[PDB]
Amino acid sequence: LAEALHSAL
Ligand SMILES: [Co+2]
Repeated sequence: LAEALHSAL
Protein backbone atom coordinates (compact mmCIF):
# COMPACT_ATOMS: atom_id res chain seq x y z
CA LEU A 1 0.00 0.00 0.00
CA ALA A 2 2.62 2.55 1.06
CA GLU A 3 4.46 2.57 -2.24
CA ALA A 4 1.33 2.16 -4.38
CA LEU A 5 0.25 5.51 -2.91
CA HIS A 6 3.59 7.22 -3.03
CA SER A 7 3.92 6.30 -6.70
CA ALA A 8 0.42 7.59 -7.46
CA LEU A 9 1.29 10.87 -5.79
CO1 LIG B 1 7.45 5.74 -0.73
